[PDB]
Amino acid sequence: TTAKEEMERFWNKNLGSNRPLSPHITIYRWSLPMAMSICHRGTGIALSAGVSLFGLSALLLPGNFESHLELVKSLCLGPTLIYTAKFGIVFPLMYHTWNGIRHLIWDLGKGLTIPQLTQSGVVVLILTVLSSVGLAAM
Amino acid sequence: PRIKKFAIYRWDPDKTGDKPHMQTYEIDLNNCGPMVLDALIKIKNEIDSTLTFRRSCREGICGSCAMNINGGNTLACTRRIDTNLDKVSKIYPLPHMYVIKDLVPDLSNFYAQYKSIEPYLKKKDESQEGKQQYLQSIEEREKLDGLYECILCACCSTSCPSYWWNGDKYLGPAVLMQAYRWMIDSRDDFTEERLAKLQDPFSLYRCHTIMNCTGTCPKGLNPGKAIAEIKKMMATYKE
Amino acid sequence: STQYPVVDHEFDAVVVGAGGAGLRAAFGLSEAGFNTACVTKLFPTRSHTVAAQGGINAALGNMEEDNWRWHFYDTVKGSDWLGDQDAIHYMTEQAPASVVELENYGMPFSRTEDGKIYQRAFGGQSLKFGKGGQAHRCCCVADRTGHSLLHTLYGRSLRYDTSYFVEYFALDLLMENGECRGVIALCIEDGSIHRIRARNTVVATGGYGRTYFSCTSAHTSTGDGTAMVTRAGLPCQDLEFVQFHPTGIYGAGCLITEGCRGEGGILINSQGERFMERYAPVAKDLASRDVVSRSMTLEIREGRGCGPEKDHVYLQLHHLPPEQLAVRLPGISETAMIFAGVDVTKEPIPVLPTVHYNMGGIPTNYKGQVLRHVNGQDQVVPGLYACGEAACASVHGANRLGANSLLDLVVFGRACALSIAESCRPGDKVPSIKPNAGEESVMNLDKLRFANGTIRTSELRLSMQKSMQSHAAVFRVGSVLQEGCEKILRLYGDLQHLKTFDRGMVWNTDLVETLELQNLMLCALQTIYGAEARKESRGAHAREDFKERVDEYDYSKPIQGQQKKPFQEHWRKHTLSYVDVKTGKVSLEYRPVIDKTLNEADCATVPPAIRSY
Amino acid sequence: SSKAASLHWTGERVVSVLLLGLLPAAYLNPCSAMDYSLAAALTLHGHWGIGQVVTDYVRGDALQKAAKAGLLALSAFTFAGLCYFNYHDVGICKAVAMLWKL
Ligand SMILES: *Cc1cc2c(cc1C)nc1c(=O)[nH]c(=O)nc-1n2C[C@H](O)[C@H](O)[C@H](O)COP(=O)(O)OP(=O)(O)OC[C@H]1O[C@@H](n2cnc3c(N)ncnc32)[C@H](O)[C@@H]1O
Ligand code: HEM
Ligand SMILES: O=C(Nc1ccccc1)c1ccccc1O
Ligand code: SF4
Ligand code: F3S
Ligand code: FES
Repeated sequence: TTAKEEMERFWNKNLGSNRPLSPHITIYRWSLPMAMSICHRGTGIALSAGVSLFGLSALLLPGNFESHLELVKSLCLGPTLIYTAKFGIVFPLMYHTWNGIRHLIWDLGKGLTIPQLTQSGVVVLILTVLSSVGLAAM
Repeated sequence: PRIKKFAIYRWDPDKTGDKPHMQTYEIDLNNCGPMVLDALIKIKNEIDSTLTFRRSCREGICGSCAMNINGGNTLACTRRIDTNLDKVSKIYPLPHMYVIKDLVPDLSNFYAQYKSIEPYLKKKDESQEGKQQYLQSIEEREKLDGLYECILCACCSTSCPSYWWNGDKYLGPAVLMQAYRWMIDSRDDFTEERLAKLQDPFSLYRCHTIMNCTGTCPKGLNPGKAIAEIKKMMATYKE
Repeated sequence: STQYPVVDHEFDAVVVGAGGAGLRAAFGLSEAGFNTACVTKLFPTRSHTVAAQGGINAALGNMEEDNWRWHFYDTVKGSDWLGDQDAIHYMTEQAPASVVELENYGMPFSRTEDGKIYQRAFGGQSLKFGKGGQAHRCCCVADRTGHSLLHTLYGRSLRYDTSYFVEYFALDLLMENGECRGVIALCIEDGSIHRIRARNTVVATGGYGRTYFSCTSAHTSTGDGTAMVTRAGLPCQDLEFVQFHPTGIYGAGCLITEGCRGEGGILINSQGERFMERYAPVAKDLASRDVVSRSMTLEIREGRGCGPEKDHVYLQLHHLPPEQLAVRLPGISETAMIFAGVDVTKEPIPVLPTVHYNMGGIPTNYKGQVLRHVNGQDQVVPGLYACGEAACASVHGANRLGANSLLDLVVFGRACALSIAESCRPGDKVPSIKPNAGEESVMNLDKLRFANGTIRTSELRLSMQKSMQSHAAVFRVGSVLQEGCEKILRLYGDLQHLKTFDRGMVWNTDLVETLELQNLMLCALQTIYGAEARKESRGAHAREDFKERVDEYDYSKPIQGQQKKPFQEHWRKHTLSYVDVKTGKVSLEYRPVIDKTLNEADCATVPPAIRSY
Repeated sequence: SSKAASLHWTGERVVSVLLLGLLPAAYLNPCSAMDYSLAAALTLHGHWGIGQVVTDYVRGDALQKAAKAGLLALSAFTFAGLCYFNYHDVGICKAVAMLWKL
């Protein structure tokens, strides 16, 4: 019996059976390293949606960009609400960027101990807030 | 007198249309060993002999008792019970596995994946084997520390979300660390083709460095770091 | 019985056991072209041999210069002259070849200055036939040598088309007219029953450490092969010989390796004195396992215990350099912290003599063939082999030498395959078993599945384990042994009264542990009765009414004009044990030890002598 | 064997560092040339990113097919859209600049 055959017999057995899956997300303990990886996917997906919506609307929608800015100027009567737009835009970008560096450092083989994950993770978190508040006011 | 509560995942395949449920047991800790397995054995022996689980060494080297205690994958024989009585220990089978019965998961696929990397020494000329001990220097040997110790308890792989969603085609940290174990063993002559085996999008490349594996290994090993070290060899080996 | 699906399997050879011995025999058979099935109740890596720690003895001569004949001498001297010298010759000569074989397989042995296999000083061993001091021949993978031995063996076994029956609990031997035809097994995964038939069967199921209340062995060391042999009406051997390892942890009774002492670790009493200097002047705390552990048990009696209840003794390590402890013993460094809350680098480990190894087992050739006893003569059981701790080629005799069992495994696992490969051919006629054979095993299974009695499985196991612990301990006397005997016998009648709860098919552990209990009891009965009959002190078996080592001659003085004692007037012989499965009666016999080696010219017979370290 | 997955992985990290370099470079030097390279680096990295998400979650035969083609469409449309924006409008750099001093 080969390794490839053992896998086919594993799947043919268990799918055609009434065996339940043991719970996974429902039961598993949340850790900072873990929560931060999901965020990197989330921020990734969100930032792609941003770029794609911005690009497609440069093809599907009429009028120039400055024309569309005059449309944002019209709606608004709010001062700090513009900052909230800027903070909400820049927040996911900064997060993904910093944590991206952390990912690239990992790919080099460095910083892969559990204590280091907590440290590097916290430094990323603190760096996001600062550069997000930092950029929002420009 | 000192009662501690345990919430255990139960399922009996022999009962007509039984579905998975939790069951509570209560144990005086003054008549019990310090480890979780001690409790499991005690409730098995004294309260409910319908409780089914894998165990052998009670020492943390066989890897039989791997399960999910309080949201983390470890060895029951090695995790001591939280003496805090107000809390209730939640015992679960290893995540995203098919449950044969109670806390006993079907590890058949896991074992097969181990088989598919050829976990043994390979030489280009094996006609001289069994007569001369192969030479390996102290330093060449240190490279195997933190890799050979692996118990195959399956705690790590079974905690990797990539291994949940893609357990069929993704090998997982346990098996991956072992391929690395043989890659850097100086006595092995098949390093390049061992790396060439991982040349697809699923076998190695479903790792996205979630690092739950290293965080959960009952033996203190670092499978994710070994994975990272593979990814590097994969990009740098020529021909 | 029509309520059970019976699946028939056809093989050239069956190996029962996927331990070290099991595997080596298993794939050794397939490597020689045999269509082999390996039947195991655990996944092969889970087998006890992972627990192994100390190492694997071979006279490689990597530290100082060595000779396998010196290793020979040490083993027979260790065996207290109950060791069969023909088997000991074969083993100690093969030792290097077998170990090299493993290193070539991939075993990650610790390394030396030269880059060769690192060898360790260990309890019982010497150079120049006792004269030349301490020997360094324990090959090791740091602290975890058994773990690695088992993994590389399992790893290797994947290269051949051996048919593994993983998590299958073998019930009985398929016996027909004095010949073995295979095994009947319960598939744990779905409750089905499998008759696996073969021309040859290899019983390699390891020891029965779980007959006692405190032991280093696993929950699965339940002597399942021994019980199979007993129920076949075949004899067992030297079952009273139970090794108490000197250094088991005080708490859960986990093994702390003899390697600690071999590296320079010391045994201490409540006074601070290295007490093993008072019991053995020459070898000190590196003496025989029976000598050391009995010295410990004695120090406790005098009032020199160590705990708040004064019942144990300290293993001191904190005097060895920290870097040595890290490279040599990281695995006990872990479990001392985990189980006793002890930093080895600062404090000593609480240690205690606890049950460890079974030198007794299934009687065997140096070729690994199971022997029955007919008319005071040895006879080979056709198609039946046994190796490892389950067996008794008596390579160990009355006391096993440290780091010799992992050797035993690899050497005799190999031997079993060779004895088969060289006697018959693959594809030979596999003998057809009777239509309804192995019936009584199934009927036993069914009655144990619905057992509606008064005493529950766990409670009877405890009664047995505690009773063996107090009646067949390190020291044993006539009175206490006799009370132990009729006590174990009473608990055998109690098997009728056992209560079982789980009435399912899939993974009925409640049921299997009850099969395990029947198995353990048969091992217990034979151990305790054989023990009370033996009226001498030899090896691990020490009597306090008969402390004399009783041989054919008085071997203290010259051999000349001595009256040689008749066979049934001395105790330098193997204890053969039978139990009538029904009444639970133990009737015993004896066969001689083997003194002649395989070749006198290459390895001279070592006659009995004054035995102390 | 042909080392396709390892090259792909390397390529991913190479454009990651490229994109990391380009954000400071775009701020310090906002120009026509930086606009296009920011469009290429941006859409590519995002395409390969969504690639992985599809690979992980899209269980199926003809579904793995569609999702991959569907992404390829959306990506191509995205990169064109950006290039159009660079050519016939103020381009990414200046466009952000205006948005921010709002
Ligand atoms: C207990 C112990 C022993 C030990 C040691 C450390 C510990 C904690 N360290 C050693 C060392 O460093 N050097 C050395 O030479 N010996 C050491 N020992 C002793 C030695 O390891 C043991 O004697 C040896 O492990 C015995 O191995 P063996 O191959 O004979 O078998 P096993 O390891 O006990 O495994 C048993 C196998 O048989 C199968 N089995 C058992 N019963 C059944 C039934 N019912 N049906 C089907 N299969 C069965 C098990 O599944 C297992 O595979
Ligand atoms: C210059 C700053 C950026 C850096 C350094 C960076 C880096 C990375 C890295 C290294 C990964 C892979 C991480 C892993 O191994 O799992 C990743 C994922 C991803 N990135 Fe970025 N990125 C940046 C900006 C962006 C932007 C602007 C977008 C918007 C299109 C984006 C979209 C994505 C997406 C969709 C993923 C997929 C998440 C996944 O791999 O599961 N990134 N990024
Ligand atoms: O971080 C997760 N995934 C992931 C995938 C790719 C890159 C980064 C993170 C993750 C963590 C917990 C549960 C589900 C998930 O998908
Ligand atoms: S790396 Fe750790 S968790 Fe994974 S199989 Fe090995 S011991 Fe188990
Ligand atoms: S938990 Fe995971 S995805 Fe990789 S880093 Fe460990 S295997
Ligand atoms: S039972 Fe051996 S690891 Fe827990």
